Amino acid sequence: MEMGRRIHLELRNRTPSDVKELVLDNSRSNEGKLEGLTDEFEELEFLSTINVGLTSIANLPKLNKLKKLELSDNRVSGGLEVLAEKCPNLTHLNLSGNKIKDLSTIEPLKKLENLKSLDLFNCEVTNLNDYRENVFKLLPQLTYLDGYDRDDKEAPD
Amino acid sequence: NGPESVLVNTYQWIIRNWENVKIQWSQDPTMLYNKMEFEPFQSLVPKAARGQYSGFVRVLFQQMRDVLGTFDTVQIIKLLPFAAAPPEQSRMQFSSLTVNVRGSGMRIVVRGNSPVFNYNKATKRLTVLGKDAGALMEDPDEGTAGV
Amino acid sequence: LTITYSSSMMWEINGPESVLVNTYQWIIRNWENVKIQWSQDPTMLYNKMEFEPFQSLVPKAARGQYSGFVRVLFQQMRDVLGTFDTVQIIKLLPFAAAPPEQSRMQFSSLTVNVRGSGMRIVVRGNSPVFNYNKATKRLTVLGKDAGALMEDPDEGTAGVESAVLRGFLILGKENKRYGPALSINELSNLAKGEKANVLIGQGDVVLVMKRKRDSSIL
Amino acid sequence: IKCMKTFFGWKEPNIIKPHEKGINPNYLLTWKQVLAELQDIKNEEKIPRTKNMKKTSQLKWALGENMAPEKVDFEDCKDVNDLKQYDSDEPEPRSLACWIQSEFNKACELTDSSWVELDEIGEDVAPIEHIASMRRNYFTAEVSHCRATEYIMK
Amino acid sequence: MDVNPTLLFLKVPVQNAISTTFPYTGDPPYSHGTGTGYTMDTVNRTHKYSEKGKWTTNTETGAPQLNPIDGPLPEDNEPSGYAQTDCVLEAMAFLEESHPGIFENSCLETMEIVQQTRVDKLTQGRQTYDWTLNRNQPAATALANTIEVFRSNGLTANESGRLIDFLKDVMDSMDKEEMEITTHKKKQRLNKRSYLIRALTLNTMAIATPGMQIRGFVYFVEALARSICEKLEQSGLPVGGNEKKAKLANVVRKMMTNSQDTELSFTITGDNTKWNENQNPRMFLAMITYITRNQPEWFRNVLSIAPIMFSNKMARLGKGYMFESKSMKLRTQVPAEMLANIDLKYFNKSTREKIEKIRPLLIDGTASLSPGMMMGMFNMLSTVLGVSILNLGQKKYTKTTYWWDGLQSSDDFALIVNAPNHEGIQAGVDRFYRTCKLVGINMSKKKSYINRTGTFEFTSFFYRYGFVANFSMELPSFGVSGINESADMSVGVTVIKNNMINNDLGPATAQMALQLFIKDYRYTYRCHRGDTQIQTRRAFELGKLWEQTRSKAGLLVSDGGPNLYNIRNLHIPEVCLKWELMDEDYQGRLCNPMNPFVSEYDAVATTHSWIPK
Amino acid sequence: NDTDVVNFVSMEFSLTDPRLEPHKWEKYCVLEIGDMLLRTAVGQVSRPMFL
Repeated sequence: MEMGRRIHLELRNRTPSDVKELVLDNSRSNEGKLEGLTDEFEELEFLSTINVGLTSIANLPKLNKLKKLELSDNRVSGGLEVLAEKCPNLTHLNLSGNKIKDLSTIEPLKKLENLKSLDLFNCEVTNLNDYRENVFKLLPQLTYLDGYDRDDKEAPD
Repeated sequence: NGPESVLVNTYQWIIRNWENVKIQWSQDPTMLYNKMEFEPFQSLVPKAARGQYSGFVRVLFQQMRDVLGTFDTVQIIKLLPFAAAPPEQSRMQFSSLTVNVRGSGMRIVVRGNSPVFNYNKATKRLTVLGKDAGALMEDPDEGTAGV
Repeated sequence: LTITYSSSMMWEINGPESVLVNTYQWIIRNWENVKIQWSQDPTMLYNKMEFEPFQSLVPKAARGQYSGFVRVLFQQMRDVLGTFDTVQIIKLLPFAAAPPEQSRMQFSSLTVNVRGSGMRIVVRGNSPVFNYNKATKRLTVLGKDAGALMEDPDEGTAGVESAVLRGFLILGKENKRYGPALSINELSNLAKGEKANVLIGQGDVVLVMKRKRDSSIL
Repeated sequence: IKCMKTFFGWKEPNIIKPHEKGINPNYLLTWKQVLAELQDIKNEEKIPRTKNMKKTSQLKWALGENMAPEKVDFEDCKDVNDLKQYDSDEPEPRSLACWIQSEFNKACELTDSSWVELDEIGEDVAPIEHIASMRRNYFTAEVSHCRATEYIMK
Repeated sequence: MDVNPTLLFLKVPVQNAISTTFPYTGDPPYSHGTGTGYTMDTVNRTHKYSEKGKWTTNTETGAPQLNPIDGPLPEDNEPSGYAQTDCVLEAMAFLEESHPGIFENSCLETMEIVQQTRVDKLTQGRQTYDWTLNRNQPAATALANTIEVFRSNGLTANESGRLIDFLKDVMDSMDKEEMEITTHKKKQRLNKRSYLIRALTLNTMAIATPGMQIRGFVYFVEALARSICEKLEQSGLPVGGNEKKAKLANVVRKMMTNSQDTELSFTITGDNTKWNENQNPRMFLAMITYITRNQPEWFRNVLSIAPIMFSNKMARLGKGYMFESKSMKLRTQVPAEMLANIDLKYFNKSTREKIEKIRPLLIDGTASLSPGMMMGMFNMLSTVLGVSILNLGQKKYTKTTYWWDGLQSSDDFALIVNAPNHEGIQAGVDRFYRTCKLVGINMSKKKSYINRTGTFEFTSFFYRYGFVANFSMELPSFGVSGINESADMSVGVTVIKNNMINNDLGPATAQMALQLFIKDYRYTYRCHRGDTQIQTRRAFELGKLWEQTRSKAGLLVSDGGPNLYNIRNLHIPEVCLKWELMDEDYQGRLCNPMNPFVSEYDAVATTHSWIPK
Repeated sequence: NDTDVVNFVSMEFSLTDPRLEPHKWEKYCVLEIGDMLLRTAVGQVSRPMFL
């Protein structure tokens, strides 16, 4: 399947303004860029893109109600200022399995002051020594890293 | 048989009659709740809290039916067997319904997957306590099985 | 010949065991005034210099978190009422001296460094560091007597004890009717007002209910 | 047994990354044998201190008993085409890989448990004893929560 | 961001963090360096460095011999074993001149011990080659077997119990045409050549262990060498830690402070790796004969027997080799006795080349190695030679503007050379290099460095601006010696105390050693403190004791009492440390002489001291 | 003899995908003997449990 067909199927013959959760699993994107999503989406609250073949999140619209964004099992790498400004209200984020070099590229996520949980897994950044504490220092607003807090306690919903 | 297999048997029985169960829930929830086959499940649930679980799931189903467009089969399948006891009123918002399993309190998370109830959406397959349980009859996100 | 120093700054001379014994001796000897201070303006009590030696024994890495746990537990004990327990107050007071910080851990035992080796004192029940014999009503600290306790004009003699589990109220003997024995870690998922049959420790099961309110500290 | 009983996510074992120069299937068979033997122990009543696995083909093959060369005097094996001195050849060179760096990095991180428990000693009266105790306590408090102690105890 | 401990040196001078570079601080678990190919390479290199030495055929052992002494002087920097007898004798004469009488006093103070030592002195030592059984054996059983065999063969003078008497017995037995060995009844007749080749064997599991006929002479020569070294200042043996630490500082102070400001001083640290290749037993015999000038002839013979015997030493060749056929999945082992005549197709290129080189030496499964030495038998004599070379560096002998001094211990060496200019330093170092080459002393240019005076190292005693960093010892075992409660406690506490005294063990490290000691002792003997919650059978009665006693500190640690040991109080016995605190009834019960259990280390004769079944 | 070699077979649990850096794993045989539910910012996600 392709992006646009998947989005249309998820919409369920409804306007793109009454969706509170969008599931785009095992989809595909051309040129590794986001397609289909537009400004009309303004009620989305729980997004999910897995194995979508996106090179970078460079065409994400302004989902001001986007709170639980997930970009997992993908190869997203590059600047994250687009996520910082387009969706400044992110609360839960997931980048597990992504391609990220070091903290110099994850710094822009500090702009979002509502990020209560940031998840990283099987990445290059996690290889660095004292990765957990260094990220916590870089993101004080964060409270649960990799589903664990600063004192290694599981994070109940 | 034991509780471990009793849970799987109950879920299998529920999913075999999914059409009839769904019709009854949409039209006659009460008689569905008083079904005899649910007797052993409530035996595992502690006798000091079954009423609270039943009331919570019943009010959740009331809210579910009141709203439209948010249908979720997995939640209904997961929480149906808990609605088969005298539903004493309560206000605390439960998040983990205890399930006794051979002297071992096993909880069920209402939202998301749990060890006692694991449903994989990618493969659309349901298993309980690791043991195989079955699968759902669907493919598109509109309520059809013709594909 | 034996020489004794009862002052507040001679305690750290005979050894860490002496420091513990003398801190508890000072607590027990000033039981009335310390109780009144804790009830009225406990903030000044937690700043008392007489507890400085204890802050040394408690590890630096785990003194602020210990202090926060103690402060929250004591706030709960104050705001619940009807479940006073003097032994617990004397046992747990000195750990609150540090400038507490918020934490989620539920400490089942706190560590005191004595002669290098770190002894453990349990928040609930008796410990080798802190033993209390109610048959004779005597407090023993590492085998060295620390004084004698007299119950104050507040007590709950019918179960409930609210200063053992943070955010939870223990309701005495276990009940098989409720959910089977849980784990301390799992308790983080129970909803407000929920009840369980948590296994506190040793070989005894205790029924606990999750506090609906929330006790705050400075 | 108790630690095992805490998990319920058991699947049917299957090989994802096989042992290229070795016996892949017998590893699976011996793992299955381990699980079945643990269940059989569970079915017992008077469990002894330890249980010895019964001799099985897969067990021997995984261990290497059936792959162990036998013993014979040099007189009876001299006339062998490929009878050579043990392979005392310098192992082939291997390039540096980044995974050891990560191994050390994670070995140097701070854990959240008391891995080492040490007994007590006498009191310190001399000032040098005070200095020694201070140094020892500082170092111990520093390293008692490091992964290295976990590896040591394991 | 990524750990990198070496970067610590970017601010901390290396000498401070030298312990960072000692990976093991213990005995590794692989034991790499022993076998057969190593012996092959050792013999090949020993005979290669003597390439131009004269070849001859022995008359008694019937094996070839190589004599490189007085050979052509080396022309290249490669190692040379051409040690000139005249130069060695001149160096020894100069050493005597600078230290008059030294050899005389050594000889006259050692004659008594030569005439006093008993036979049992040979029992102490390392593993020994048992000619009776042809395998490394404990020294005591080897001695018992040797006396039994000699008694059977009618050589019973050693019964007097004197070491010299046993040496004469060994001489007589070696003079006999053939002897009998009776093993249990199997009788073996060893002819003159067979017995001679056996007695001059050097087994290889001090890598090499000689036989028993050569123990006493080696002991005597080493005693003389030690006595000579004692009077020598530059010698690095047999002093301990503090004196060794002071030696470096004293040498640096002598070389630097006295020197003028204009003069420039430099120091070279060098390692004499593979130190036994270029030193021959014949040169040692020459120096021994020089040492005992104008002395009784019997003493000279006793002292010169050792190098004479060693010059005809026979080296055994490992246990053998292991072959494996992957095609048929077969394994076999071949002994060294069949290595003389066997195909070379099995082995690889290097191994077959080594076999080709060493083929013409294997006599009765034992190579012949006249030149070169083996590790750890004549170390003190090597140190004597080194100090002689150093003494040849005074301003009077050098007859030059520069001069030098230093230290040598036969495994490492340090040399301070000072001169008015850089060219003077170069000339001094070059002259020292050549002079030490002439005698056969080899300085490895690939493991030596030169730097301004002040910083260097010697035998791992790293020295920086007056600070020594001794790292010449490993940490011993802090565990249960397995005799009894009091015995184990006493021996171990004494061990930690002694390591603290000399081996330069930090106080805090000693405290953790004592902690681990207490842990292991309690775990092994199941004597845990009464307050602790650990459970065992012995904890029952032990618990009762904890309740009965009125003084917890009085109880012994083995009885469940607290451990009151610390740095201050380590030498005192455990029983005596708790004498007064022990309750009177406990004291009476513990030390009852009428107990049924009882019919070095410092400890009391308590009831806790029993003999294990 | 102290140097006598005893052969054993060791099975160790893990949660690292051995298809990320397979070269690091050459002497090991990897099985997938279960699945584990781990809490993350998007709930309890299932991941393979390797042996």
